[PDB]
Amino acid sequence: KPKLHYFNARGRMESTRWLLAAAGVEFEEKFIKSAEDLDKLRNDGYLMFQQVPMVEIDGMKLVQTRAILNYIASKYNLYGKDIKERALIDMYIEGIADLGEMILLLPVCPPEEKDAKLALIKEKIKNRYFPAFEKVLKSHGQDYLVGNKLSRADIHLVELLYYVEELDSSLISSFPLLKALKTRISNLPTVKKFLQPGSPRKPPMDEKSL
Amino acid sequence: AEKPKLHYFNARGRMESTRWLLAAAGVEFEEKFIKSAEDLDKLRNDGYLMFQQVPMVEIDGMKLVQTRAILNYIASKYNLYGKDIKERALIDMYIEGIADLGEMILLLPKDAKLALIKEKIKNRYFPAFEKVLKSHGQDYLVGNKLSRADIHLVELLYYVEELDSSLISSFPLLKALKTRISNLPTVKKFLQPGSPRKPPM
Repeated sequence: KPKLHYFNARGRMESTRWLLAAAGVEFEEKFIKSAEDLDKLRNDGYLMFQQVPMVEIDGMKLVQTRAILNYIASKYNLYGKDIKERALIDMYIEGIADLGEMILLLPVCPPEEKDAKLALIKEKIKNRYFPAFEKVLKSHGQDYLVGNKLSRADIHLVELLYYVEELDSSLISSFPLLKALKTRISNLPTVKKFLQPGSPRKPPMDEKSL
Repeated sequence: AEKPKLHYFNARGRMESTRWLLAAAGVEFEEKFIKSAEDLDKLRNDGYLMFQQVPMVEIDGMKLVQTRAILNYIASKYNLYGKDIKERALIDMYIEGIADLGEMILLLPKDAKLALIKEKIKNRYFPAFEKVLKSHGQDYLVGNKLSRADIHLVELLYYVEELDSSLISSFPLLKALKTRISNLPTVKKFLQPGSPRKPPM
């Protein structure tokens, strides 16, 4: 059972929780509560770079979000079937991670910059990223982003749709195929269970958790 | 067949890691340099940039954007991405740490930021890779075989030297890796003048 080392928050660990849940993989989380508990991990040599996310899986102590995700995606066959399919997936999810990164860092923006930053996020959502993924879906007409089969690209994108909805439920309104992808993936058995109350899914980051 | 075409600007930027990787693999490539804001807009309106950005690389019938999608495909095609899923995890863990440090350096272009770059090099990143090389005592970071981790790290070793030549001095195995990799024939060519390798900006 994979053991997830982070703090009790979405942060850089949430996308891993989503991906494991969608693959129907149960995991334990060992929450950090203190600088004390983080230094315990560092001193015990558990963090190659002195950083979390860290995941204990299959004998390894994997740090770096993208090392974790790439490994979970291959293990459970959500990475496509060849390196040309992995290149489409990689191009998609790196666009997603670029937008996700902007959203993840909004609350820590300097207060005088937050209005512009959020404005920018919305402009790129509407003009850059959502048209890109809508055009992909319109291009093959299939139910999945790559290979007409479920992959990490669908999981990562739908996860981001939920965060855009939290920011502005109007932004997806002009994108019908993204809408239909959000509902179809949400109603996959493992994803629907993860979205239901009492799962490991984490809330938005309020102030005290901040 | 057609050799890959790199669409970027005439600078290191986010394309240099791809220049190093193709060259160390011994793959010849062309560069179509973006010289104006009008050149970027033509690539957009032609539909060549999924997210309207460069780096973009035309290879094997695709126009791949995002540095990491490009690198992942090239590393796999030319057998520089480990032999199994577990070796990939080690490589990925290593190279993403290198990316984190490379990212700070790439965006320096201050004294406050550079002072922090230097401290994290001496006490976080350089010890981490030295530990990996001491742990197994082999010539390459992963699997006792040249991999993209070695290429990406040694390229960064070069940029750290540009910033402060003393930062490597307490790390002998990083020094040795730098020498061995730089002496591989494809990398030694790429390091010689007149290669696509790009100067500091």
